[PDB]
Amino acid sequence: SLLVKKYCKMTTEEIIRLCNDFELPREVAYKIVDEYNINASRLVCPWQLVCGLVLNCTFIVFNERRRKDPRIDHFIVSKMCSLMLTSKVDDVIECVKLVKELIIGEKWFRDLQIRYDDFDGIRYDEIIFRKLGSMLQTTNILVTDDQYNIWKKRIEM
DNA sequence: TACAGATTTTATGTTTAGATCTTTTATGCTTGCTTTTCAAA
Repeated sequence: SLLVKKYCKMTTEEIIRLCNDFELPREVAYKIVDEYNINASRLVCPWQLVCGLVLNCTFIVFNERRRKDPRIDHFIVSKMCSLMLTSKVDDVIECVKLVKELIIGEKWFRDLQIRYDDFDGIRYDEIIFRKLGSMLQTTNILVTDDQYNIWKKRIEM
């Protein structure tokens, strides 16, 4: 496993290669890199921070494709369990929920969540009614309209 | 206007809620000293 390794010498190009393995554009990848540099030391296992940062941005950037296909989540989790050479899927979840606590308040994470409309996996137009306690909020009980149209196309083909 | 009755005035007692002030005791900072685990050789 790469999450047990302590005090590793990370070049600046390995993080860009790991970000390009998850199709992150240049701004978010450079922000992950800069987030690594300002906490370069004070670090125990760099791979845990980089892995949590990359997957935390991955669920934000690709949140449109994660609502349509729930398999994408397992798929990306497994690519990660791989690039970290680990067979335990709870270590990756521990990594992302430990990195989320260090990134939940910054300005750039705020800009990313605003621009891709992520807000812990929710649109703003739903989360304002979850926070208000609306009776008329959208319930995850009925199928999505576009998902139902996609299924109707799948049975038409 | 006289008057019985009802209410007000003056006067005091009973009980609870809270304020203030003092005295003794907990506690938080200072500073110097000893032990201990964690980020490099």
